[PDB]
Amino acid sequence: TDESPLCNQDSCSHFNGGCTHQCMQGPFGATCLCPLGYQLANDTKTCEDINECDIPGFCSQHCVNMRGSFR
Ligand SMILES: *[C@@H]1O[C@H](CO)[C@@H](O)[C@H](O)[C@H]1NC(C)=O
Ligand SMILES: [Ca+2]
Repeated sequence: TDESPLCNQDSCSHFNGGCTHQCMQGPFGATCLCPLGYQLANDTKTCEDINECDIPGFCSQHCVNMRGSFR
């Protein structure tokens, strides 16, 4: 209750605490926090595009996937 499985990453400054995307820190250290349309990878210091229409029925008909959005 004073710690987490992730601990003592730097604050969101030194190469964003190692994050390659949008980022902040709680008292435990920095993480990425991906914008709308993106997800956190395993590493929690990088973000990946969601394939928003690999999900069946997200688009009623023809779909294309693009970085951070869909058409
Ligand atoms: C990490 O990647 C695997 C696929 O290699 C995925 O199944 C898993 O959900 C990921 N970890 C987390 C915390 O979601
Ligand atoms: Ca996308």
